[PDB]
Amino acid sequence: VRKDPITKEWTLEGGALVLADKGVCLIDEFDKMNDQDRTSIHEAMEQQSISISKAGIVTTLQARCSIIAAANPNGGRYNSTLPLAQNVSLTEPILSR
Amino acid sequence: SHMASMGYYDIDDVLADGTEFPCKFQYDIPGLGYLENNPGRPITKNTKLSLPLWLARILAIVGPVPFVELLPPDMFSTKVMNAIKTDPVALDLHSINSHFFSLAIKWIMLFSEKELANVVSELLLQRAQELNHHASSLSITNIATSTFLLKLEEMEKEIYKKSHESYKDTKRWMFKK
Amino acid sequence: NDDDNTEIIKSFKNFILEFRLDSQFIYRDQLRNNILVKNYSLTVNMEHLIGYNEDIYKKLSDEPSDIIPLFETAITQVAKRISILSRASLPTFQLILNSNANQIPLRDLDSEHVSKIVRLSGIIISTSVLSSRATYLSIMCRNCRHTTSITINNFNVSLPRSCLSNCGPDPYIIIHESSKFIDQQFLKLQEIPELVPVGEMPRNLTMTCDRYLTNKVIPGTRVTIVGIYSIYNSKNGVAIRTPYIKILGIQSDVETSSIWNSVTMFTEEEEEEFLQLSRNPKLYEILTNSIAPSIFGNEDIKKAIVCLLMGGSKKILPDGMRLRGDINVLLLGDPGTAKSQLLKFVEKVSPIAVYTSGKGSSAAGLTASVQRDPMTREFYLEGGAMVLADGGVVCIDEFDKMRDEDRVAIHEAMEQQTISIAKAGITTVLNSRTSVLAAANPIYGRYDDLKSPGDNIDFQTTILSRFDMIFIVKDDHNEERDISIANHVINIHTGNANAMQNQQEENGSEISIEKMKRYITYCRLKCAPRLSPQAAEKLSSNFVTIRKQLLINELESTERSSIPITIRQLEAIIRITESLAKLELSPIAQERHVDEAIRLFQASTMDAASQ
Amino acid sequence: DAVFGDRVRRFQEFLDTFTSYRDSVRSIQVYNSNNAANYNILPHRIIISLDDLREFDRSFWSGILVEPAYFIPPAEKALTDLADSMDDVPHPNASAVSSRHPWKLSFKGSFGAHALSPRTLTAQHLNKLVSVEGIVTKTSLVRPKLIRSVHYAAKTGRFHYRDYTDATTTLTTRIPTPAIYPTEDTEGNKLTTEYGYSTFIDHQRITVQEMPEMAPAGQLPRSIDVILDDDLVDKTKPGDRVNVVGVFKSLGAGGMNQSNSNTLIGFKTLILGNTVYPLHARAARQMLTDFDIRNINKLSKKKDIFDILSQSLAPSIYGHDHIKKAILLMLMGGVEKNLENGSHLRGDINILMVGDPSTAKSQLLRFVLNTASLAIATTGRGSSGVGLTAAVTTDRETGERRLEAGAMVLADRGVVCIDEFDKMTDVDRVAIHEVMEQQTVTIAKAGIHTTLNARCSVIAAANPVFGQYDVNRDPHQNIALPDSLLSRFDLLFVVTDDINEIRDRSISEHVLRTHRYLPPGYLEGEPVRPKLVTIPFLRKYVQYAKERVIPQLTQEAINVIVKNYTDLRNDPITARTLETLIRLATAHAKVRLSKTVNKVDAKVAANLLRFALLGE
Amino acid sequence: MSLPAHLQQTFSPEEIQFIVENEPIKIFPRITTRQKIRHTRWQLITTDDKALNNMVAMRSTEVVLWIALLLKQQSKCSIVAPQWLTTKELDRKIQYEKTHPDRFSELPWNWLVLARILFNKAKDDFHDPIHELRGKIQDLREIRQIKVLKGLKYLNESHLQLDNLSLLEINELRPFITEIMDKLREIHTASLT
Amino acid sequence: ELLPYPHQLMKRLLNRISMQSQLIENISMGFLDNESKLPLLCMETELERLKFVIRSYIRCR
Amino acid sequence: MYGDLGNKLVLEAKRTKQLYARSNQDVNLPMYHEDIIRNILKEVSNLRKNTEYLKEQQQLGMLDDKVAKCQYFVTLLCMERNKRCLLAYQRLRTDILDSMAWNNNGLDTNNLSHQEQEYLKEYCDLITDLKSGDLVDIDLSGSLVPPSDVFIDVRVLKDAGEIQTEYGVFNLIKDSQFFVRQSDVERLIQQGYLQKI
Ligand SMILES: Nc1ncnc2c1ncn2[C@@H]1O[C@H](COP(=O)(O)OP(=O)(O)NP(=O)(O)O)[C@@H](O)[C@H]1O
Ligand SMILES: Nc1ncnc2c1ncn2[C@@H]1O[C@H](COP(=O)(O)OP(=O)(O)NP(=O)(O)O)[C@@H](O)[C@H]1O
Ligand SMILES: [Mg+2]
Ligand SMILES: [Mg+2]
Ligand SMILES: [Zn+2]
Repeated sequence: VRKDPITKEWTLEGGALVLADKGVCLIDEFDKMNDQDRTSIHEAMEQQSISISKAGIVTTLQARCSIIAAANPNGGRYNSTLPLAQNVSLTEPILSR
Repeated sequence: SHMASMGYYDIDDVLADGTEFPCKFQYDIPGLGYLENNPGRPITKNTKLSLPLWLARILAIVGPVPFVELLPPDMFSTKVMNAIKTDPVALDLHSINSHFFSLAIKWIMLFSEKELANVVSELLLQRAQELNHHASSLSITNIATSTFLLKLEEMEKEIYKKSHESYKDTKRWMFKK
Repeated sequence: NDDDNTEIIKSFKNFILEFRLDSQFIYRDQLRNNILVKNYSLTVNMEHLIGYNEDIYKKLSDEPSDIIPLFETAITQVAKRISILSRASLPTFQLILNSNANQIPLRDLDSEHVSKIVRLSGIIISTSVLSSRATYLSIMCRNCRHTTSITINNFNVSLPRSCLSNCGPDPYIIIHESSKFIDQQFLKLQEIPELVPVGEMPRNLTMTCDRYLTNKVIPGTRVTIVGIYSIYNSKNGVAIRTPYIKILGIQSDVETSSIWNSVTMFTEEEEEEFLQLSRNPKLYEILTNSIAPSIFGNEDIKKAIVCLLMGGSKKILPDGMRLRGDINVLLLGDPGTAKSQLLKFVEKVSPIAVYTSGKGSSAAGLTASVQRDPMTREFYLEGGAMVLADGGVVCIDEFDKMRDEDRVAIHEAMEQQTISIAKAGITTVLNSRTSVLAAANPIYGRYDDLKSPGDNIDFQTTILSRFDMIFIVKDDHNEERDISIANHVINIHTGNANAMQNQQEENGSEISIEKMKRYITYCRLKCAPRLSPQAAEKLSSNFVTIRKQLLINELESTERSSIPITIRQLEAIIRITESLAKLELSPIAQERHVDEAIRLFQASTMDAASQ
Repeated sequence: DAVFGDRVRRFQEFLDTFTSYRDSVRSIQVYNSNNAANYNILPHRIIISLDDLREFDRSFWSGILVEPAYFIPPAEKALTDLADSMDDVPHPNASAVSSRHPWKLSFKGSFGAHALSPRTLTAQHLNKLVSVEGIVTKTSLVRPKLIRSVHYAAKTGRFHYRDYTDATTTLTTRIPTPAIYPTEDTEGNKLTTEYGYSTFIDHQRITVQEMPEMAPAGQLPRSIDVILDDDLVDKTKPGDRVNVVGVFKSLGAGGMNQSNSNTLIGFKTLILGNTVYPLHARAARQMLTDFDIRNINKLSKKKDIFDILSQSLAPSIYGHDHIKKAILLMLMGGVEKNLENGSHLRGDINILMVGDPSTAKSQLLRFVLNTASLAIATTGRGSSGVGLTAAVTTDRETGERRLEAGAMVLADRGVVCIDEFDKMTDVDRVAIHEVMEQQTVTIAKAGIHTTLNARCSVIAAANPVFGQYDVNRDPHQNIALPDSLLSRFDLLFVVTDDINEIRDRSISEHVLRTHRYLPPGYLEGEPVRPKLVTIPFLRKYVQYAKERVIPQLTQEAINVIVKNYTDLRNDPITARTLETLIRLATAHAKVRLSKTVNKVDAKVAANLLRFALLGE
Repeated sequence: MSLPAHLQQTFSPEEIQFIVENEPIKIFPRITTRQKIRHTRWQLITTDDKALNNMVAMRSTEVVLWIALLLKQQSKCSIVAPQWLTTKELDRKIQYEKTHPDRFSELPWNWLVLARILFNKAKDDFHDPIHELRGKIQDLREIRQIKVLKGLKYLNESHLQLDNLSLLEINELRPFITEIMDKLREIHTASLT
Repeated sequence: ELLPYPHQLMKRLLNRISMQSQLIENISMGFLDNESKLPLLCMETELERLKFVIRSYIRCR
Repeated sequence: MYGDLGNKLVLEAKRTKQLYARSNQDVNLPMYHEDIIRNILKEVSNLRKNTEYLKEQQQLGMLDDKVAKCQYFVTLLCMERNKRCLLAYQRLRTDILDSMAWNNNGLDTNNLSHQEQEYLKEYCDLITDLKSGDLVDIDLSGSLVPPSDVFIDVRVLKDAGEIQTEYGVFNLIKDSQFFVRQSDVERLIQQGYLQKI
């Protein structure tokens, strides 16, 4: 949500998952995002929406992207003797999406 | 004494007689402390109880100095009389007492009151005009009707249900076989 | 020109007086029925206007702003004839329109539509306070003190520049004592989410309604409008002016009741459907299977969502103490288990609801926020999701990803049913009486069932105790269940489940969203069941057993439990016991309701704590 | 001319008939003649019963209600012409003779459909006499409004005058007089303006908001602006619950002027106030009869009263007798000492309940909020440090820098109920120290430099930092707050929800009785739309015990207080805790309706403090 | 009880139709039942048999209205509307109604009931165009409804007088007028010593 | 009030219903062997109209 | 005090009065309050024990002129009130059973007390005794809607096969339609085998 400098009440600005709606969002170095930033994707993966409730704006945008992500394993190299859940710093709710 | 138009088996008369009125006792009376919710005490003179009308209507008559005085009840206080006299149609009688007209008639019998009989005859005649408008008005309900039916007594709801079904069955007969 | 208006008026008086289908003069009767209950308006269905004389519809649709106010006077002239004795007054009647012209999508409104009657639909995002427009100005001259008046009709006139009979260049003042006024309200309408084009923010119109169309809607309602798409010369480019709608007929889609003091808006043809449905011996099976029919299993979660949609009963003591009647539920569990698909369903069945994500939320955006008005420069208060969802359900998805400063704003609004404020010199407690349905994952995503049951769960006992049923939804990999789900899911994609859900509704095994939303809305207005004296003997003997069980489980675990039992959870089992009595419209709650309420609590919060 | 002069004699005949209005006029006139001229002054205003008027002339009464701009003016003229017939005074002064000070009407009772609120008030009500009920907000500053200027014509010796007209001064419309003084006479003589012979009336604008309790589902409170003038000014402050009677009226040209092109905006609307009645029940105080006084006094003699009254607090909440005792003493607060050298000593008991979830901490705050004569609710996340103290604003009537009061200032001589107290931000908790220490807040922003009174008792509720109280950790580990702020509270109660088969059965039966309540006159299943006292009597008892009794500290209680203080301290106790013992003893002496703090009061104070310290 | 509650003190509109169907109406027979001097016969027990055994096609006769409707259900009759169902006589009654606020016009007791029966069953037998007759029956219905609402401002402990009110117009008002005047009487007689 | 019963009237009408209902059956025996059926239809619908008034009368009292 | 059980019985009477008029059908009247009625009859027995325990104590000398003149009279008034509530409840349920006996059984038994199961039988036997006698020519249990109608189209709403009736035989084939005299089918319409009119 943006605040205008003049009329100076609230409005929505769309992010990458709106500007790629009916399209693709490409997320390079997905492992190196902050977990607070990476967990914003969980609604737009399955429900293909973005449900904001901020500054008295309460609404849902559509966000029907395919997401392609690129990551490296823990330590920067894949280690083939370990299970996947130990090769990567991610978790089951985002890995299953 | 009782009037023949209000029946023995008449449920809305049984319920009206159940409502409590404030009562001052004029005597000391052993054993009757269950009226004060403590059987072990006597009743004492100048105790101010509330008794159901089926008990109070009878204790007010016998004892000359009778067992009880009925105190003037909230629902016939000058506040309610003033509210009745300014705007009968706006008044929410169902909040003042659900049985107000049945209780008014019993109070006017129990003490002859030309004053209250005028006020309650007028309240009835003025609200009856609106009962006929809301009963006559048939959809092909509105908020302006539903806001009035919520202001409405258990006596006047009979007149409304009965009058409305009378207009409704007449429309139902005129505008199809 | 007034010869021409007199013929247009005369031709519409004759529409009211002559238009008949079958035996009944439906517009004479509707005028009389509206006069008696004192709403001075007529609703006209435009298929009937086309049926009577299509030249009149042609005139009306060519230039509405000049013909609508001629039909309003034709209505008043008939209204006098049918309700006053001549030779022994009424205000100017409103004309309200119904239509089945094609809905124009809100973003397709453009210069081709200026001044035309336009039918459309959207979500109301805002309603103003009422404002007063004149319909009659009484008038007096400043200088010579001549006096007259101006009748006003509010389509597309001002104080005269001349004294009408030197008297001066701007002679007239308004006599407010003798003037007459009407209510006007502004709405804002956003377009419907499934009609927004790809990647755009949902577009918005301001629009105005007056008289009997004011207060007919609340924020969040989905409406269809008939109105005149039109323009005003705002001071806010060049040769440019702002579009709006003069609303001629709001039509709320589901009979979502608008501003509404629980009043009896139902009709006997649906009330007698509900009063049969209440008495079906299988009703709780029917409502359980009607919750999310495309979601397999989760039977107890569906049973608890039915309880949440009814709620228990709200109570107000002679103490002045207020008891919460609303039921709150937490779906805590493994990934891909239909937690979010159940939240997206309760948003649609509940008569009022808001879906939100805890990650997309703020304390202020959830509760209420202080705005600054750019004209007055004063602060004013705006309602968030808990105020928009008031009297309904707020669905809080991703409740584990909400910030700790934002989750705490919900603590009051989940128990005391208010939103207290002390900001910018505003202070109030706002009412907000909602159920909260919430969905979450454990720490580490899955439940990790070997780890300590308190080390999996992030939430504090302060918020967990505010939930009446907590479901720890574990996913268990039983091959017979996984085949039973696999067959079911494929029947959804292949389009078989569509026909099955249509056949089960026809079989009476299920009810539609529209029927269920109106059934829930009825039960909330006819029932608030009390516990029978024998239901108390069972609920007491149960709750002290649940506390002994908890104390023993704590003595094994060597600590205070992370999922609590407290007296707020006795009131949960009481409140569930009432919800099950609201379903069947019972005036009282009984030993059979207490057995199912203890069972649902056991299957949810207690088996979640037992882990 | 013609109908006005008849309505004047028609109202004159009412005042002759209902002689209590002549008697009320006489009472005001002699009292003012005593206190002004013979020796604090009464307004030239009469409250008429609208019920007396209905019964005298239904056609005047319905004129007053439905056409007041045509019936209140001749009725105020009739009352003014009455008062001038009664008035007698030798050698009246020039300002009296010049005064432009007629008599004003005010009204009682029975408005019917004209009884309204800020939401139900509608354009169909414009130009009618209405009663509106609400909560006051945004009271603007008082300004004098010019209504007559007197001038002196030097070179002639004639005093001239001019009268002035504004759309909020009069019920009827007049051509608006431009607010410019005469500078030169009709003949051409220079005119000098005689202030003090000229007439000004006080004027104030108040916003009356819908009571949030009544607001319909998901809608926010509506409001109306009310105009108050002469003697109605400052009869209200923000947060007052109020009933205002006045003519609802329109203003301005409403965009009908070719200076504007919008065509969607509407007219401005206001209530011109005729009278104001304050409220506090959900009526701002209980007036006490000789019977109320007899009952309060007789009941105070029973040795059990501290139990009777404290059990009658929150009777739906089971247990917590020692916290409910502390709440009764907070309501009947101790005595304030305004000692010299700035040595002001607080009378006000502060209570902090910190504890496990679901223990009625919030349901005892919501009880205090109901039963106290002034109470303000707040919550830790809902409160800014600004909205607790005072907020800078512009007064839109006058264009001027102003303060709005915060919750700690609105609660002056009342209680603040702070729920979620440990969820307050560190910057917002700074504001609470000043109120608790100095009973005042200091403002230094926007070029406003001031000290506001905030003489309120804080009751607060919190949870420990781990969501339930960890008995394996210290109080300063369990409780989130600075120990400096915890020393500003008198009674820090720590409460736990601990499992015990007999107590859990006992509270379980009690809430199952509490949920079984059926309010009188409702049906089964219908949706809502040996000694204890009723809460309306407990509210009278508390009011009496604050308006009638101011106990003096006495040697019998000193011999106890210093014995018990020195025992507590010699085995967190600090110098502040001695003053808590004196407050609790002074508060309990008020519950006994007594002028002296006795040995019994000091023992009950020490037991109640020792319970809060030790968890006895 | 033996009688349903909605019938306990009043007539259903279908019983008010049954009462009106007992009146004589004029018809034009389309059958000759009259035997010549040069066969089944009616033999009725509640009405005059001698009118039906003497029908001659297209010479008018009177029969009871329930037989006219039973003959008109076949092609075997046509029903002659009374003189008051003419656009002239209805328009004189509308003028009377507007001219005399204090009274109802002298329409026959069955006028709404008989208009509704004949407009449905005998729609082709009017000399005037039936859309102008339906229009004036509605004009009369509406004026009398205003005069009724004026009359109800006078509900009384003693009596009312309602001189030319139809049986169907009495029958809709019966459970309101009598129920309210009954409570005004109870409130009054209660005040007496 | 419960009005006094029409004793002789009711005995007369209950004869005519018995005689007329026998007559309608006797006339229906001729139809086994003009032969127009309207008078049979009217004699039958008249007994239904008459039997209704008496049933509605007795059920009321 | 003693009348407060009676008021609960009559509030159930009132709710069944509303229920049976609001709902358009013949509803099944709700189950008899054997428990509330046993509580009321038990309280009347304790008021009887108080009349016995007073009436002896008059001879033992305890100031009966005042004391018994009030105590007997209030004890008796409580029992008048309990009799009225029981009788007002039992008469309403009687009015509904008579309405069933004419309307339906003239052409749910778990809910009735055994005296009402008995009474309903004896009253159905009284109805059949009125119509089985003089006045047999008119079917007293028949319709009170006037016979404005001669022949009617009727659609057969449930299969019932070939059935006899006094006037004739019909094969009630699911969704066939008959055009037949109203007086022959009226009882089959009432039983709900037929649809239209
Ligand atoms: N039991 C089920 N029956 C039918 N569909 C299911 C079922 N379980 C999962 N699905 C489907 O698989 C997807 C599950 O995603 P979703 O409903 O968003 O999972 P969720 O429980 O909210 N998991 P998460 O957000 O990861 O914690 C949806 O498309 C569902 O329709
Ligand atoms: N002793 C009690 N007696 C009766 N009801 C109780 C009692 N203790 C708690 N409750 C009920 O428990 C519920 C929660 O009380 P509340 O005041 O909201 O809890 P609280 O102590 O403030 N807990 P919290 O908000 O989590 O810090 C309310 O419905 C109370 O009435
Ligand atoms: Mg999900
Ligand atoms: Mg709390
Ligand atoms: Zn002029």
